[PDB]
Amino acid sequence: RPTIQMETGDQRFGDLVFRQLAPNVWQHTSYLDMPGFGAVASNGLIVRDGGRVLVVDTAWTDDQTAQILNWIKQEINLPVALAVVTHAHQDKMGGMDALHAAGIATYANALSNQLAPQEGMVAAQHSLTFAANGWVEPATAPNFGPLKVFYPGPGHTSDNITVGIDGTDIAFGGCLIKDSKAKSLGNLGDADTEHYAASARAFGAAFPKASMIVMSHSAPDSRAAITHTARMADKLR
Amino acid sequence: IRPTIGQQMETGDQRFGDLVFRQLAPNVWQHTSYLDMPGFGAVASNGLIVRDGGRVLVVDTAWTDDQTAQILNWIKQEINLPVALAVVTHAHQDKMGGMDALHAAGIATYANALSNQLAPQEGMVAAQHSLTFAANGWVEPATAPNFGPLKVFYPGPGHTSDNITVGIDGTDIAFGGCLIKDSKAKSLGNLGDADTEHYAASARAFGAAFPKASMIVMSHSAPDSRAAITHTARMADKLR
Ligand SMILES: [Zn+2]
Ligand SMILES: [Zn+2]
Ligand SMILES: [Zn+2]
Ligand SMILES: [Zn+2]
Repeated sequence: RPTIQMETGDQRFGDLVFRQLAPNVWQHTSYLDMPGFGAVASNGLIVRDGGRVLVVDTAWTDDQTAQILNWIKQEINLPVALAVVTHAHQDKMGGMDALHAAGIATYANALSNQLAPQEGMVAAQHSLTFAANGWVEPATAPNFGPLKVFYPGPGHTSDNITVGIDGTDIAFGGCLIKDSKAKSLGNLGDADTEHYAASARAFGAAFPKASMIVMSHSAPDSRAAITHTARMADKLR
Repeated sequence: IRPTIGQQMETGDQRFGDLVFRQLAPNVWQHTSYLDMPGFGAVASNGLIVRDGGRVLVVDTAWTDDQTAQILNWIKQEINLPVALAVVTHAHQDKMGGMDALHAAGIATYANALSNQLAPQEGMVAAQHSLTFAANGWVEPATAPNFGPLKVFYPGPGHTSDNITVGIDGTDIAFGGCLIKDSKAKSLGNLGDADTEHYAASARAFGAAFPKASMIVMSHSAPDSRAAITHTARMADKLR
C-alpha cells in the first residue's frame, strides 16, 4: 500500500506488481520504502517483440530488477534482448547492475549516462543520441523492434526520454508526464521550468496516435495527462 | 517553493522565510512548512493559526524547531498577539517536530495523552499537558482549559492510533490533520502506523463530529470540501 495502488488486473510477484496493457505489453511496478515516509511506486514497461523481450526502465534496486527478470522468465520465457532507461534517477536506473549481470544490453540518452555517476547510478552500456527534432539517431538504437525513442526536450530533468510502442495504443512518458488529476508535477528539483511545457507538448505531438499514456508514478491515463501536465507546466514560466 | 508532495502556491499565499501562510477566514490561517528529503524533494505539512480575541491558538508545529520559530515570528509580525497554547495532533514529526520552539517561547502545549506517551518512542518531545477523551471521542473539557474555539475530537484509530482532530467553533472549518486526505487522493499516505481495520469508521466519525464544517483542512493538501472526508472513508473501506 504505497504512500505515493493495487487493483483488479494486477498480479503480485514477489515485491512487484505486473499489469498487462496489451497482448505484448506489460507494466512493471516496484516500490521504494523510505524510512518514516513509506513506499513510493514507480512504473516501467515490458514488451514482447519477435521472440525477445525489451524492457523500459529498471526497478528502484538491483534486487527488484532481478525480480522483474524472474517474472519475465516465468510468464514469458523468452530472452531479454535490451533495456532502454529513461533518465538518470533511481526509479529508472537503480537496477542497472542486475541487467548487466544478466547479459542484457542497456541503452540510455548519452546525457543520462554522463549524469549517472553524479546521480548515484551505474551508466548504461550504450548511449542514444538525438536529432534536433527529438527523434533518436537510428544507428544508436539498433534492433529496437517496435520501440520508438523520442527526446522531447528538458522537463522533469534535462535528460528525460520517452518511448512509443509501434503497433499499439501505448506511449510511455516516464517521469515527464503526470496524470490528469495530479496536483503537481512531482519532484521539480532537477527540472527545467522554462522548457517543461514545450517538452510535454512535444511528447504529445511525437506520439499523436497513442491513447494510453503510461507514466512512472500513476496508473495509465488518457491523453488528458499530456494536456494537464503541459498546463501545469505553463504555470512555471 | 514547489514541493514534491503537498499543495503548490496559489493566489492569496504569503511566503515568509521558508514557510507559506494562507488566510482561510478572518481569524484563521493555515501554516505550511516543508521537509526536504534528499533525492525526493520537499514534503508540505499544514497546521492552523486561530485568533481568539486578544490571543492566538496554534494547531500543530512545523517539521522542525527552526520552522516552528518562523511560525511564531509570522504571528508576531502579522497579528502581534500572544500565543496562548498549541494543540498537536499526533506523535509524528510533521505535527510535533517543533515542540522545543514552542516550549522555548513559553507556550503551553497539549496533545492526546497517547501522543505524549508515544512521542519519546519517536525521539520527540511530549507536550506539557495531556488531553483525554470520552468513549464517543469528545475531549474531556477539564483537560482542555480555555481552548476558546478549538473543539478537539478523537475520532478513533486511523492514520495512527493517537490521531486527533479539531473543529474551529464559530467557523465552518474543521481540521482533520493526517487522518484526512484530499478528495482526489490516490492513497491514504503513510499507513505504516495506521489501523486499517478501524480507519474508515474513524474518518466517518470525524465527519459526523463536525457535520456542518464545509472547509476541511488537512496536513498534506490544500483545504477541501467534505468530499475529502467521504473519499478518505471510501479509500479506507478497501483496507478492511
Ligand atoms: Zn526523475
Ligand atoms: Zn520519477
Ligand atoms: Zn503521521
Ligand atoms: Zn502527516
